[PDB]
Amino acid sequence: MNLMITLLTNFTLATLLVTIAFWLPQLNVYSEKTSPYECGFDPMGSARLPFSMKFFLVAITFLLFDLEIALLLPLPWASQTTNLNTMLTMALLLIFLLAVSLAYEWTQKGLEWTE
Amino acid sequence: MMTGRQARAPLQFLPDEARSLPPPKLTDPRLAYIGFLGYCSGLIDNAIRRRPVLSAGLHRQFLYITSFVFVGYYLLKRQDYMYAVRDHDMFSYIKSHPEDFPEKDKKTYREVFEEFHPVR
Amino acid sequence: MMTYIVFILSIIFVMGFVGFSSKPSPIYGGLGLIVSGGVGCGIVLNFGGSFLGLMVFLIYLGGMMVVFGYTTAMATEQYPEVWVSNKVVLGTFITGLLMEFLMVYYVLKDKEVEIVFKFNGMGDWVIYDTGDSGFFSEEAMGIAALYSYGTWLVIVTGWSLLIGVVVIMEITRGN
Amino acid sequence: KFYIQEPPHGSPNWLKVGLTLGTSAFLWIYLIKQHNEDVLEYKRRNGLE
Amino acid sequence: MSLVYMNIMMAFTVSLTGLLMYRSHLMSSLLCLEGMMLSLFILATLMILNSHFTLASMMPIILLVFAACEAALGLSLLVMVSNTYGTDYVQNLNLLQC
Amino acid sequence: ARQWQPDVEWAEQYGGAVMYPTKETAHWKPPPWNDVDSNLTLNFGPQ
Amino acid sequence: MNPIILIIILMTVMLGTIIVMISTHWLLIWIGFEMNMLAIIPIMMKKHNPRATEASTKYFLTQSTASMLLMMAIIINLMFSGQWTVMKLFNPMASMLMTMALAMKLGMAPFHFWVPEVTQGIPLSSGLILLTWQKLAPMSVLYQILPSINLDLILTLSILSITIGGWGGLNQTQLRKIMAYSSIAHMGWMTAVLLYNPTMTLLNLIIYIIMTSTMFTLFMANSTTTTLSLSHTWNKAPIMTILVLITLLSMGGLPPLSGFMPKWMIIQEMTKNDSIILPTLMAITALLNLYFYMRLTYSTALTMFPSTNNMKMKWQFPTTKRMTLLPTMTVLSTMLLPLTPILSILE
Amino acid sequence: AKTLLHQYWDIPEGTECHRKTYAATSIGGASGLVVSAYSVALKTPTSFLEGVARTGRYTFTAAAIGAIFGLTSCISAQVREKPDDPLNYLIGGCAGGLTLGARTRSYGIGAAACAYMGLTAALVKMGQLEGWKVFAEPKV
Repeated sequence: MNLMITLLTNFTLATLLVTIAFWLPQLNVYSEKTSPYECGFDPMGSARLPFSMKFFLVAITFLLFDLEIALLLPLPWASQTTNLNTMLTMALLLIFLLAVSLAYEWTQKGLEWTE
Repeated sequence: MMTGRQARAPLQFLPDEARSLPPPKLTDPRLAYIGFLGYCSGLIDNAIRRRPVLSAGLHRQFLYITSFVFVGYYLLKRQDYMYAVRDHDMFSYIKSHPEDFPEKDKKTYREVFEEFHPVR
Repeated sequence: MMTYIVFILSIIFVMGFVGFSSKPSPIYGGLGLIVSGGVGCGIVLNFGGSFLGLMVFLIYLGGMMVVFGYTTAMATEQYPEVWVSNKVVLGTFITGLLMEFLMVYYVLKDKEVEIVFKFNGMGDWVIYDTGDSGFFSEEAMGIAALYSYGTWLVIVTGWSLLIGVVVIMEITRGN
Repeated sequence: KFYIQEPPHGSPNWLKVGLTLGTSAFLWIYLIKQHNEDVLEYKRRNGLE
Repeated sequence: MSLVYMNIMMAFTVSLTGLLMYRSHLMSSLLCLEGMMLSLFILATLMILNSHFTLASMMPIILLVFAACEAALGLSLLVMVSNTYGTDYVQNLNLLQC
Repeated sequence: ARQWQPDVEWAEQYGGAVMYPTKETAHWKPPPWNDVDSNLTLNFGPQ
Repeated sequence: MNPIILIIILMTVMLGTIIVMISTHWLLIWIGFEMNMLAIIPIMMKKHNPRATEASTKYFLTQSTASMLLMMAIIINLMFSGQWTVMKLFNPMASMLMTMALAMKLGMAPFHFWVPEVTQGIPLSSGLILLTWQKLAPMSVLYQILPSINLDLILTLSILSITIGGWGGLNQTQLRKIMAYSSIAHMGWMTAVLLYNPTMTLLNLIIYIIMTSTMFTLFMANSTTTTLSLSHTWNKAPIMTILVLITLLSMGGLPPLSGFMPKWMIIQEMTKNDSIILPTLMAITALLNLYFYMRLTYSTALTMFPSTNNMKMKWQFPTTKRMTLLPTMTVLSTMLLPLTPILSILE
Repeated sequence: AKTLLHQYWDIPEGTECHRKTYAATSIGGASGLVVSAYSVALKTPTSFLEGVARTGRYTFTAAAIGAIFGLTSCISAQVREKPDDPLNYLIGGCAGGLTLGARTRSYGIGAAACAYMGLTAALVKMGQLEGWKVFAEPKV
């Protein structure tokens, strides 16, 4: 309940500042202040052209490594378990699987950039 | 439908009860037919690779015959074991439940009525 | 209308799901699903699942930050639609909201709807326990026995993630 | 010397045919030994000797 | 059963009707697929947390995990289309008809 | 006299995209035999 | 493709199938299915062609929908039953969702709208791997949950599958679409008998796998993906025409060939339940399948089509390709009738 | 749809006319909606109006098929006074075949449809009389 009150108070303080920043001062707009900024010249086309982005595999493997983190994250409570040998062996195994994925990325030219 | 019999002890090709059955003889006609199948397979290898059909690679033909005979003998052992299991479960259930399967008194032809239809 | 907090969070869940199920654009669909995942995480926290709710939060944030990067990379049109720039998007959004309010009115009135199975109108708090689990949380030992009891599951999960890495490397090679 | 080159199958690979002959002999010997084990275990298991 | 169960399963079939009726974009369908999995995860976690099944608590997150292990694959199945076609419209994906 | 053999008309009868050419499958070309089928201008401006 | 990476991929898909085979848990079943998906996906993209990408996208989307339906069925079964054992299900709606999931995974009609394009867009070895190895795990799952399977649903799906497969195979010139629709027809023939005697389903699955692998091996050996090239195979080798004739006669359903062995005994396990008109209708659609098979045999073997002058060069080089166990699978696909009772090993 | 067929078979044949005719019309309407939904699913209509025109066309054709079939069975069984005779259903099948030929504007299709669903209606009638099962439950 207190988390909800803190969230509502933070959102109220955030959205009150922009309302103060907007409806208090005097507005005066023409069809040049609203123009897109291209260092003083007209934009060449639009910004909705598809970027030839080069780290698509790095983003996907960030996702995969985050799921590796999700597997490795409940490890502290496993420190209270009885069967310690299986715990240690398989935590080492999962960290080794992460390292194997990273090493295969390193050898097969994945951490570099396209073009 | 025999899965219950293969429920307690799984992945057994020939269980302990299969050793108490008479094994198939080497002169069984099914084993001879499977050996003929292996010989035909060897002939097909001699044919499709552009070799002489009846003389080339006698080692390949002998290997094919031996492998076919081996797997056929083991499959026939499993087959007759399963059929013996089927008949034994049959007779066990027919000893076990006589109320649901009664006896029949086979009547003679001197009193059972039949209708005769003339052909003309 | 206080102890229906799980009901209210579920209604916001269905509202966000109807909102992003119109498929207007990947960024706005991601926004709608993220609102839905936020109130679903709120549901799981309100049912005592701190770890599971925070995990689904973090996983979804990472995954559709990647989705945001992909739709700003390749899958972009010149004029993306927000919700009203196209007709069928707004039509199916209003349609889904109307059916959502339809079974809302059906469940707050007779307290028993029949959609496939039967459903009641009381909050789920009635089924929650009256007993105390001592000095510990049970889900914590679930994810702790994940490493001790869970041998085959962790092995196949790690192997599947490694195979996912090698597959994703192999697919986008070109030659 | 008929063919201009040396074909890979123009010479008898003695190791391959020796392995094939040994495998066939092993399979046959195992088959007769298994048949003998089965038949005397059958006569033992029912006493029909 | 209950009420939140009804809401979650209705969200699942709403996202299913969203996926099963396309709107000319692959990644939007991928988002609907991940929404269906969100409903599945939420339903499974709530079912476990109601029934006090502690040892099955691995199954939701692992389910979640495996979904990402295919979802990125769907993303990996997008740019290849973008490496052949200019865009990723499904009505352009009709080459396999002869 | 001898046995009839297929000519080019029979073989090109079997050569269509579909077995029975309907009103729709008229533009369906056969698949290939070998199974094989804007950089961003940026202005570093003065400001 | 790297040979070590390809070997790892093959070990992954066989490991996923084995995991589905051996697990007594629904989550492990779904994990094996996901591994099967994720390992078969790059098999189709070995050549890096747009057709392969289209086929992979269609396959991935359909199998993802099937996987999510399977998960919803599993969760419904859990919530109404409280456990995870792979046995009979405790809800009709969970049975519905799992049956739709398995029908989508198998390609059974009316969910047959993905099999022909997927088979066409991929090479012959990938098509072999698909149409053989993807028909084992869903058959095992249907073998496990056959107490809870609704009779009307599976019988309607079976008869729709056979009719739709025959009518599809009547009007295709490409070899791979012919294979896909024949696979749908065999799927319907195989799944019609599931509720009466699943040993008949396993026997028909084994025979269909043997015959389909034999035919795909012959197509790989001749390197032919079109009907006209298949007709042109007569000049290269007569033995290839003899084997394609006898094999495509075997899959038609003619005695004394092996393809008459399963289907006939399907009737032997359906007249015992006093179902008479259904095997007759399925035999009529099997005659339709035999009709398009007969047209294909007329194309390839019984009439020698005109050839070109280039093939003389091919007369100076023997076939150096590796035919994996071709005579054994051809013999098993042709002359397995006198060993009919061997199906008792499948009990 | 499990209740439409049973309600069709819940009334004795050749006794009352309009209820049987409307039951057969409803079965035909359900079949027409199913086939028109599939037709607009696999085949894209060029417009919404043309799609609903196709849906109405298939609905009207199948409803006329069912209505005329049920009607002709009713007056045939009433005139011959034979409820347990499949010849009435054969006559109704030819009536439906003539209806299909009229709505599709063909004659050979009409005669083939006469023969085909007349035989189908007869098979339905002796299936009801002799108790045949399309989907037999497992016994052995």
